[PDB]
Amino acid sequence: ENKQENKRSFFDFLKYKTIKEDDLNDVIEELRFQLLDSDVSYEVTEKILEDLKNNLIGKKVSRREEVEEIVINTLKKSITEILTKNQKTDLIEKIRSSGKKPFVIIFFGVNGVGKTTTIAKVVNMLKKNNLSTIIAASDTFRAAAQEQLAYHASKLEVQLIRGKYGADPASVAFDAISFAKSRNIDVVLIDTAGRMHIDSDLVEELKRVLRIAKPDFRILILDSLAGSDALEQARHFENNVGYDAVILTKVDADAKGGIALSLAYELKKPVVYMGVGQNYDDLIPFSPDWFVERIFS
Ligand SMILES: Nc1nc2c(ncn2[C@@H]2O[C@H](COP(=O)(O)OP(=O)(O)O)[C@@H](O)[C@H]2O)c(=O)[nH]1
Repeated sequence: ENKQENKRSFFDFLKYKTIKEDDLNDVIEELRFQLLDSDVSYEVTEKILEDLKNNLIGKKVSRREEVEEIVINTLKKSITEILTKNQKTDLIEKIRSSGKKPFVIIFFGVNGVGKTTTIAKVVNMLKKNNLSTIIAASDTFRAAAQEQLAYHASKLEVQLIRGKYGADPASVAFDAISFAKSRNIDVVLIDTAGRMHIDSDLVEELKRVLRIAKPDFRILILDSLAGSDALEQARHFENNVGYDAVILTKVDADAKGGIALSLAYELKKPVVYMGVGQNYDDLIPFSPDWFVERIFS
């Protein structure tokens, strides 16, 4: 008798009321209050509310749950547009649906942003996806980074290619790529020179690594908490090197959700993964659900 109730459900159209702009006034102001409370910036708040008006005005609803369902689907869609720019995001399918014999990934970013840690996370995830990997340590003058990757490479049971201190960073990356060909390794991950500040020497070296290593995907690593410094790092790597995608680290330290969402709005490249902790598994695909849960209670 549950199919008899579903047939009855076809004849329930009289309770369906069309939403008028005037109907939205109060709830739009309450959503605004909560967004701003949850550290959502003004521009993102305005975009999100405008997308809510546009997705609601046409519609017919008969109860609060139907309204909530349009609101939630609209929120998840706006958040998706903010973070990914509606670009493809799955690195595994990127690698798998690609022709490249070893798939070469290069990583950019300044010091203390979490770059060596999320390379270990990327290694961890590709292992969980049955993809073999090696790391090329091409930050050859920051001997600290050499230690960090050496620990991770050992814990993760993965080969680390490294040179002498101060070695040609393009050699480390080139050698790692031939090593990966010879051993039929699926993916190469190249660490690049982390500094306190981008500068002219770093740019020339990155471009030399790029033209000699020929990577298939370039990822910038940004601290989701660093605000305008993060936007300044992204703009300088954009103008002088170019990259394809962003990984935001420390998103777990953004309690209310809006800080990383407000940063992403001003980024021009998609955010493809998010670091959410210090452990290897603390790497999640972009998820609108993450931001909806944090922003709203
Ligand atoms: N809470 C949190 N901490 C992180 C995350 N990613 C990195 N960190 C921490 O940030 C600090 C610096 O990271 P590290 O990989 O050494 O940065 P690097 O110098 O750029 O290579 C470390 O203590 C990391 O544990 C994250 O997603 N969440």
